[PDB]
Amino acid sequence: KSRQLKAAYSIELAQDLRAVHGMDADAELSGILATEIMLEINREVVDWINYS
Amino acid sequence: QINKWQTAVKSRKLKTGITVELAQDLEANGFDAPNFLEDLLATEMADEINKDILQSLITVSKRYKVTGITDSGFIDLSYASAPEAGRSLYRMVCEMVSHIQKESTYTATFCVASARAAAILAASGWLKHKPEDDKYLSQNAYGFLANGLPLYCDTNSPLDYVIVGVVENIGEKEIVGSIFYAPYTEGLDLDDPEHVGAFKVVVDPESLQPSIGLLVRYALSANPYTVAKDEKEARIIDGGDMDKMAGRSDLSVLLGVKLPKIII
Amino acid sequence: LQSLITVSKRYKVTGITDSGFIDLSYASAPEAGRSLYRMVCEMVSHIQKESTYTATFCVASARAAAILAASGWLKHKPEDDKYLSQNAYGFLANGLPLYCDTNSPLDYVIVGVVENIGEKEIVGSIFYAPYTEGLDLDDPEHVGAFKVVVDPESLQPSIGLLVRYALSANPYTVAKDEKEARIIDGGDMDKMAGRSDLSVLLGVKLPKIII
Amino acid sequence: IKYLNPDNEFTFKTGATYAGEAGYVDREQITELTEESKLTLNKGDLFKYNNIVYKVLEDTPFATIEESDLELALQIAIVLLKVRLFSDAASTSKFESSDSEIADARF
Amino acid sequence: YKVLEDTPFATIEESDLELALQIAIVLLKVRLFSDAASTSKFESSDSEIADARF
Amino acid sequence: STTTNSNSIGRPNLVALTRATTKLIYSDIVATQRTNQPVAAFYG
Repeated sequence: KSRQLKAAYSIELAQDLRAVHGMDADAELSGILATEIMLEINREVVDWINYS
Repeated sequence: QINKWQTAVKSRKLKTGITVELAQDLEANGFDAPNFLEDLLATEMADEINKDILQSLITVSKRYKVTGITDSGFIDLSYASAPEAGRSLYRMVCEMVSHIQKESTYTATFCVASARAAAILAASGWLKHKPEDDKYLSQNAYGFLANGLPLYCDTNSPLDYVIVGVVENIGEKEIVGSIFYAPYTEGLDLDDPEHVGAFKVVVDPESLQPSIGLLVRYALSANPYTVAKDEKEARIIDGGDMDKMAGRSDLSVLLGVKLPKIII
Repeated sequence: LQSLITVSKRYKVTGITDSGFIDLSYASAPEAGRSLYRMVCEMVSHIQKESTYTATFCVASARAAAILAASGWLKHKPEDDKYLSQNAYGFLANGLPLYCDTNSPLDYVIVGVVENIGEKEIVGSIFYAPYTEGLDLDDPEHVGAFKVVVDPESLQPSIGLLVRYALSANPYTVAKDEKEARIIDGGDMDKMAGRSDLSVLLGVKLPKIII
Repeated sequence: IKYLNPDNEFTFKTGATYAGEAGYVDREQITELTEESKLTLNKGDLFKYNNIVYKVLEDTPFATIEESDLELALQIAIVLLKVRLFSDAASTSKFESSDSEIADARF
Repeated sequence: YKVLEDTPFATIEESDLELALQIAIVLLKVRLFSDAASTSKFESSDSEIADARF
Repeated sequence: STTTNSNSIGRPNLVALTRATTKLIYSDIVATQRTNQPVAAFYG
């Protein structure tokens, strides 16, 4: 079974963040998607343990 | 007292895209298709930037209303007694310059006019092209005036007029003028940053022809000491907001010109 | 010169140039030249507005050039001949060199452009563009070539020359028939005449010289 | 070789901008001036003439302009600060909604 | 000269034919005919070549 | 009698390419400096 997420950010934002905060505004966002997915998977396993 | 004039940067965006078969035809026909395309967007955008600045200038500059001959917001110039038609405009150019020098303290370093307004001013004499003096015309001026200002042409706005105003740069931070443009590129990864703005390419997912566009961002703000005649006294002033700032500025002065129509 | 006259757009203003020409008297001395200098300036900025090009030359009939000279603001001053190419009557305050026609029966003033932006970007009202390739020429800068025949009855010599050229109109010029087309005949003055964004003509009305 | 705006006119002859607040599709919503429509305008309204987008600064622009030639009446409205040229850059959000229109460049 | 618009001089009130003609050029009724020949004019095997004289 | 009414032309010579563009005069109109933030604020 699969599991997936999308970010969809603007160009103008990415430029503004690099100028204002220094954040890449790509990696800090793709990092969330990847983190959220791995976290949800890890929960799924714990939840199946408590379920079963 | 120290006040600030603040604006956000605003954006401009163009899109072209050339069908693969058409792009191939451009090469076949003697054109550099990939450079043609980038030059097209860059050119059209630069053209729109120029139009924006000139049109914004028209709407920011103060009106030179005089009880004697300009209380219409423009000067009426005929063909009778021909040298007078240009010389009575030259006089307005000089008076507008002095008005700026007195009210803003700046020297009013340029003069810009419509194609016909520029011609009628040139017709006065007291204007010279003098290729030997091209060094100080930036290869842009029509020519220059006896009073020292270069004369530039607009040609884009539907107005027929003459504006005088200032561009000065003392150094480091002491930069003054009517409208600052002030482009924003920080954070944008550029090949030769002097370009300003950037290109993006996508390519359609159905038709597979390429697609390309260009993004530019800038402030185009008003100068310090200018406050719309609404608030009058403010500490934080929106340097944009042309709906209130329009027509109220001491770094540039406008006088329109009334001429007989061109027969088409 | 004649091709330029019949291609250039006519300058007409309700104020002083209707009917296609400006009427200039001897009253108020310099005014006659001044009211023409102004026409030169207006026609010049008109071209920039409509074509983006700078209207780099001015040509006039011999008399029209004199009328213009009467205003002052036209100078020969030999020390400055560098920019007249030994041809111009003199230079104007507005930066254009003034050349004389001296030949056509028209009495007028034309402003227009000749520019060279490099390699291919050759721009201007009329391109002349002679065709010499294929002719083995004695002095390749001659343009065209000579032939000698000699008669078959008498044996006297017979000499002549043939020259060939395009004389093309400039792009963005379209006859007021098609108005917009993908292929435009760059010649055919019968249709192209009076149409051009790169040159503007104003005639001049003067009293006659007594013969 | 000519560079054209979205209405396929020479960019250097039209005098209008498109890649900004005026937009291109937006011109299909902006009212043109007519001998009657000039009288229904108030502060904040947009209108167009010869594809240039204009904005009203003062309620009932043309209230005091006796000029019958609409083109000149408009030039007067610009001079008298009743109407301002609307050409300007867009608020950044204009192109971020994804429900966006980018003015075309043509040739 | 060559006629661009039929009935040239229809709207030229000038009585001096020479000036009326200058007006016709200005008004684009008539064009100066100086022009180059079609190439075929000289390859006919029977053609007139303008004389040069001195 | 071969003449130009017999011979054909494969391709014309372009001779020249002209592109009419606006002369952009704004650098002589506006006093500039670049902005390195999404917002600029000038001091008077």
